Amino acid sequence: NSVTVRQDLERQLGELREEFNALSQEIAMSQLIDLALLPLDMFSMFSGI
Amino acid sequence: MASLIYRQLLTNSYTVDLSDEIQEIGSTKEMQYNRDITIRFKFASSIVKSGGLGYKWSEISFKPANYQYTYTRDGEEVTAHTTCSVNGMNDFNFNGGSLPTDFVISRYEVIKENSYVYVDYWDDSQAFRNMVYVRSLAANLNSVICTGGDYSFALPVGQWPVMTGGAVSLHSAGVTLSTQFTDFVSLNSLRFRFRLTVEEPSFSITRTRVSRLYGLPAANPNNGKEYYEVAGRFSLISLGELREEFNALSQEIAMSQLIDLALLPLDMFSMFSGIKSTIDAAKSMATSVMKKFKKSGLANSVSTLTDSLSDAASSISRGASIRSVGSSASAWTDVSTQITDVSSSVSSISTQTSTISRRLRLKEMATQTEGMNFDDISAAVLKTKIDRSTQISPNTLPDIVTEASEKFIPNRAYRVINNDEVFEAGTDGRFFAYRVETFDEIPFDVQKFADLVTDSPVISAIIDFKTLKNLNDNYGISRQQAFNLLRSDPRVLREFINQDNPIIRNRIEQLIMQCRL
Amino acid sequence: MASLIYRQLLTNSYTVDLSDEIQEIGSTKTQNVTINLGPFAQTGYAPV
Amino acid sequence: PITGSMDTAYANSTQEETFLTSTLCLYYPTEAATEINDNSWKDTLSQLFLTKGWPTGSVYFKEYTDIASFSVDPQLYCDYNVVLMKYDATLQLDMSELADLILNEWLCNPMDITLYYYQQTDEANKWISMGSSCTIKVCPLNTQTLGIGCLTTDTATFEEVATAEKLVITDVVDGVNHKLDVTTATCTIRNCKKLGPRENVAVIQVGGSDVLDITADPTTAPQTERMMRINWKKWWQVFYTVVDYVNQIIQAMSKRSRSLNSA
Amino acid sequence: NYGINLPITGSMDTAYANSTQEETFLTSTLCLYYPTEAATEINDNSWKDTLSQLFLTKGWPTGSVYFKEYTDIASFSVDPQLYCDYNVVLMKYDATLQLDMSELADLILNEWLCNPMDITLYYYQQTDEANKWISMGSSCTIKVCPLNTQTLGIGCLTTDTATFEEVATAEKLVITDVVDGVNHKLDVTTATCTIRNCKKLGPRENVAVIQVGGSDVLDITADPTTAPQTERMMRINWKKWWQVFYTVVDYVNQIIQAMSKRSRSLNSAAFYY
Amino acid sequence: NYGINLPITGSMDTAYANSTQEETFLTSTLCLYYPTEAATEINDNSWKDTLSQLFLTKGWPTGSVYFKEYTDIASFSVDPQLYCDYNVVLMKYDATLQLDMSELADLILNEWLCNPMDITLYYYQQTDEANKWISMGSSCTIKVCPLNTQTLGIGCLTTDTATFEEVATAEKLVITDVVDGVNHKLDVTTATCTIRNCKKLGPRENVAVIQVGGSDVLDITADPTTAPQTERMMRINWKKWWQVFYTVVDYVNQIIQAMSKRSRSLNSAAFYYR
Repeated sequence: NSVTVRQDLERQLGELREEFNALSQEIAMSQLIDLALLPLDMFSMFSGI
Repeated sequence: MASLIYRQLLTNSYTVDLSDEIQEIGSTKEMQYNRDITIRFKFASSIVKSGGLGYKWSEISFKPANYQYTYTRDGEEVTAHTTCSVNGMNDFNFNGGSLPTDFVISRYEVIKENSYVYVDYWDDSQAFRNMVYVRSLAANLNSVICTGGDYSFALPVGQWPVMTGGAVSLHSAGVTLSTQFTDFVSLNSLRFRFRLTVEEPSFSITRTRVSRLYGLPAANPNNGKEYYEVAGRFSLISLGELREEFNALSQEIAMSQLIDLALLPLDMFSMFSGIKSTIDAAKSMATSVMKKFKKSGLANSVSTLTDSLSDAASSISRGASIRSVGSSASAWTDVSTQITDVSSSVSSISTQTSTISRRLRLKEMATQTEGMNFDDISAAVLKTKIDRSTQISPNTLPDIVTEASEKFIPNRAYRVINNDEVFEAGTDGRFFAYRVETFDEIPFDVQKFADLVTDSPVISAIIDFKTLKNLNDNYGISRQQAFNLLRSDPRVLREFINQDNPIIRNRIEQLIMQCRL
Repeated sequence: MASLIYRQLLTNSYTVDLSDEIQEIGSTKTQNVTINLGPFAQTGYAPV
Repeated sequence: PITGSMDTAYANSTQEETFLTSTLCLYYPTEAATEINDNSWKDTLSQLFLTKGWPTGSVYFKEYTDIASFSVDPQLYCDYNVVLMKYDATLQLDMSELADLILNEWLCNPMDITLYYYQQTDEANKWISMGSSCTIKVCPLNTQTLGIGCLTTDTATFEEVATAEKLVITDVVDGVNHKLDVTTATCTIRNCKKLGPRENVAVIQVGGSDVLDITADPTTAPQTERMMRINWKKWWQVFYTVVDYVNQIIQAMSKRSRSLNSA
Repeated sequence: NYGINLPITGSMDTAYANSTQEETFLTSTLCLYYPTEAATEINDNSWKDTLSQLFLTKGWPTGSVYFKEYTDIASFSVDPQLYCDYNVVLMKYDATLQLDMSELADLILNEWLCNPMDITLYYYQQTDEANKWISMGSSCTIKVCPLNTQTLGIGCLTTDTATFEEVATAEKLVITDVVDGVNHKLDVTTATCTIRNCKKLGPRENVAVIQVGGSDVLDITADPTTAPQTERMMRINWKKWWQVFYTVVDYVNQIIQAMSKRSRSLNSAAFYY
Repeated sequence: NYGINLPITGSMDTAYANSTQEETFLTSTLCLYYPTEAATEINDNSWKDTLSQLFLTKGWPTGSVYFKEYTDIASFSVDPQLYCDYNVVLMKYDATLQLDMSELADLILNEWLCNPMDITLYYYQQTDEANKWISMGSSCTIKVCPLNTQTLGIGCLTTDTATFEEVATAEKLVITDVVDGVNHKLDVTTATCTIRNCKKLGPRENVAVIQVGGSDVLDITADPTTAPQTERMMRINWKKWWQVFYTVVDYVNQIIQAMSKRSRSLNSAAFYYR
């Protein structure tokens, strides 16, 4: 018995990016490559999150 | 390329159902034109009392309501008609007690956020009447708040309970199609549906136990207003026999340009790109194109081979007597070797070869092999013509595609190399034996054939003997090349046809002419 | 072979939902049976 | 791109092409001219302008009577525009909004407040509205087209951000949709993207202790050459100075490259 | 800490750990100070709420931001106990209150160290351009009497305060400055005032006094020679209050970036000794 | 280099540096907190003075020691504006006020970081075993309502506080603890109370709660698993108040040595805070 649905503003396009970049500066090397020899398909990507 | 597209389909047929199952639940029981739009509508209610003393109501519900009006748009007076209905309403009730003198509402409807309001709209301008093919439509409308007025329940004795309050705001949500059928004619429309948000004030029933509820009750949803109004703008963006044309349309396909487009995985998303349609055609149609496949030649057949393996590997204890020209039983070779279910006219070999072709051949494809695979020459034919036609409409795309499979490259043969020995199952008729190098012919064998076919990679012999031997003599054909011209290599083949131009350009072309359907 | 069939599945699971979501809009009706519901206190009749 | 080779070959002069080929337009307020009280002031100053090197038919004199009307009508007529502004302390911002418009290069599109609720994109997307009486009320939308502190249905719940101005540059939280409620009867609101500056105006400020903000943010404060200031005595003196230093003022501006489709 | 001694390495590895705004969005708090008039003009019961959802856009989680209401520059000046990590205070120049404003800015924008003073028993002395007397309260009225090297008045009788020199008449915040290196018998109205001896210094890596109105200049320098203009001293052009807040929100990070957390472990920064 | 970047290398020079107490006698201040009853029992107009001369013996210059009078554990537990460098607080064993005492100890003996909470507009949640809600004032009455992941009550209606769960009825100091990682609509009596969201950090290198009477306790762990006993938590056997003070004086250094420098305030800081 609630009158009106909750309304939660989301993060803007430009926003999010600036963080992705910085978050990249840390990715290892070897560990990465490998994870590019594993058919990370559909079911895989939307597992976590 | 075609490999995918074709197979890709039979792979994604399981979907056919799910979708199919939707339209049922939901099933029953160029040129642009613009126009601001003004939508005026109203609700209606049905209020039914129970019998007896008169203290009880049995039903308070929404009913469709019509409204007609005129408004100005671009200096013209537009006459419009609307019908407002609701769906997903909620049943509430009020029980004051079981005595004849206790106030009761057995059922009253309330629209809330799980409900929708639909307003069907028609007007008398010309752009509207010319809407029969619709490629696309979006509306930008203001919201409107619908609030409940009071409704008094006149009891035989005393103070009257009064339902008061309630409110929802309407928000344009999703745009479709629709059409009204009255005593004689039809009124085309793409009725939009409004999603709802509950708003203040809440509703209650005085003198009772019903207060602080959110939504709009059906007791007096118009609150004395002659109509509710939603205005804004909407934008619209608008646009047997068959065969005989496909054929003629083929007689022009280039050569080199074709081949290539058979080295590009023209899969799903690709094929139904170019098509330009009104609505969810190519969509449920790429699904319908499916809902056709799983019900045709290619279908069942493939479904057979599959079993013929299971069944013969599951049986064994009771393996079908059958027979096998080759080392041992193995659907492919043998099941064809024996179920020579058709009859009369020529020589032995040819008949098995043939029946062993049927399976081996066409069939093979939808699984594993090298170089341009016949079909990949077929797909090319399709993605081609099915573009030089321009059409839209549903009832076409399906079938025709399917039918293409069953009737493309009527015949055709295959080959299996092994120790420099081209074994060529010239489907229908023929069969030869090579010495890979010096294009020569020695006794062919139903045996050596048997196995080497069963479990090894095959090749969709693009060009076969006839063309080859004739080619080898009036040219040269380096050992290098040749060795490729067998695996049916894209390159080396493309070269010639693109470069040289002798023979090669017939063996190829002729095939195009054959995928005539 | 099995490679596909097996994997092929986990690949096409995302669908499970869409379909799943159909039969609901379609099955019966849902019902909100949580009307909160409050507990006790004891108070009574007082006259002679 | 230009070749970067350096070998000095000074053009010599610059001011002798502008004297011959360009127009100078002086904008002043009524009070300015009224205080001068001569039927020939425009004429006298013009002969005086020959001294500084501007041929007779070269200089024009446009009379705005208020910062609010002028702010609406800046259909800048000449090649070089130098606008004289009078320090009115209650009108400051009105002045700020007008400066922001002349001193800068603007790109605008029309907005239909009626049918489509909008959003600004970057620190350069602003809503510039102007007219008789501009009154703008706003209502921020969450990702559902629903109000946030307002009902997209009753404008009595909107947030008022301008009450009857003659020129208004409105700024809202970037990346948020808003149902707008302007009084389109007397106002016109358009969606502008900023940028290029103006290689012309030269707002010359009379009076005060004139420092004023022209950014929408709090972080920056830009001070340009096309933003000059003069110490008030009498209006005749102001004009004498403007004339005695025309070239200096012109040199602080200089002819536009905007490939502006509005023209 | 425990560590300052033993220098860092100056090698230019040259990597720059991208961002920094993504740590401040997650871990810090933002406190907005405004005057009553500001909120009154807004006239909504949900303005604090609406702005908060708008703050999610700029990247500040729901429970992150805040809103503290000073009703005057005088009250805000004395019991200012900056509550959050980042404080951005909105001041709309009022022209008669300028110095009130200057004295308040001087306190927030800067890092202060104070000790208590006993006006009753001891006769003291201001040491450098950084030793100032910051007094604040209900009504601060300070009269002073310079002493020669004998504990005798100079233009005054250390006995009758009617000969003292008045340097503050009933202020709410006062930073008093006297000729350095001279003792003074002080006469404050300790009943309504509190006067403390402060040494200045570190600035504030937080506030960001945003000025609304006029043609604003501030002069932190008690001297005449210097004029310091810092990043934590911003200015906005007045239209309407709703607009001011929209801008503050639309440029939160820009404003935060001009400050920078890590400097806020005290309730109030009246440092006590 | 201030940047609270750290390194130090421990070569054993073994220069055991001498005294330590002779820097604290010169440069530090000692603040004694006692209850009214303590002073009333002493009944002298010059007790603060007599003890001060006695403090010179132990090595504290005249203007060094200060005497602050709390009259109750509840009021003392309020603003906590510890005035001097070293604070040694005397607590008289009142058995009904134990938790009042525990909550007060937990505040002085430890290093706290707080932010303000707006009970009106935002329902909060604690994060770790170190995020607690410390509220204090005239009369602190806190009722709570746990929210499921929908902003809906769990055993309560976020609408009527008569369904909330009361976890404090009119206290003067309260450190509230709720199930970590759950949102709660809070209902404090903000008129007389102030509730702030604190994260527990360092401990205090000052106080030295000296406990008079009982047999004793005062546990500052909210959990059941741990029990921490620190040096800054001492106990004295009650006889008479004059005796208590004599002992505090006769063992000032011993008591100070169990505290020392209030590290969070030390000049030498920065990124760590003051």
